[PDB]
Amino acid sequence: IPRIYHPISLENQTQCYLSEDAANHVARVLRMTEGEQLELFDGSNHIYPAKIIESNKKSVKVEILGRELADKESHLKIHLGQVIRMEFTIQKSVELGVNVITPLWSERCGVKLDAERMDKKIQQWQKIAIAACEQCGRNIVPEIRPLMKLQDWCAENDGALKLNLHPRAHYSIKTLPTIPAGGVRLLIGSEGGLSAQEIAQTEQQGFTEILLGKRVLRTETASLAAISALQICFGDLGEEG
Repeated sequence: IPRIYHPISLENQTQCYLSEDAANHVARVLRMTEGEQLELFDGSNHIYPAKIIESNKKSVKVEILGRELADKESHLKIHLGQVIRMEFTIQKSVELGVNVITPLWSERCGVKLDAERMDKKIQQWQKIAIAACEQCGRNIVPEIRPLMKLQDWCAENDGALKLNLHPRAHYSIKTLPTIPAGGVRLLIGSEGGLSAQEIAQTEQQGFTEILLGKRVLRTETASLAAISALQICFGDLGEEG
């Protein structure tokens, strides 16, 4: 029943040793034994029905029984730019189908820009994302990118529609006129808001400002609600049976 991520391609493999986190989780946490089934996935959008052939201390060996395409991705591409707890945002954004997450520093965020410190957390956040995919069934694991400043993230250009929340905005997520090939780049800023220079940058970069209701939302809520709103309007959440 349990889904286990594997960090190396399983194409053409008939057996393998699970990763450290998986081996420890399978044999020590869950205390699973020889013969029991697992469902492995390697980030290629395929799943691999498997069985435990060895459940030891420090290692769990499995055999691979097959390889099947199992796409649980949205057709909308969402790239979340999220100003810096973020564990909940990462987990829920992955369940909700986000493809890429870039953690950001901003001028008024309240945290000192620290590249090294952020890099360690991101390692742990990548593991939160892996576990979210094991849980929710996604067979492609989103990337948690290196910490960036908000102004530099805003200047990246990869065909995506740039969005940010602002009370002056006309459009809502529902009334967005155009969703381009490259999907959406959603900026969620911190409680401190944007500096004057960052505002001018969003303007300079052609961001489309959006409303998200009459109530004041905490950061976590605003990101999950906007993601849900994108997915129901232009993604797989709104699709019928």
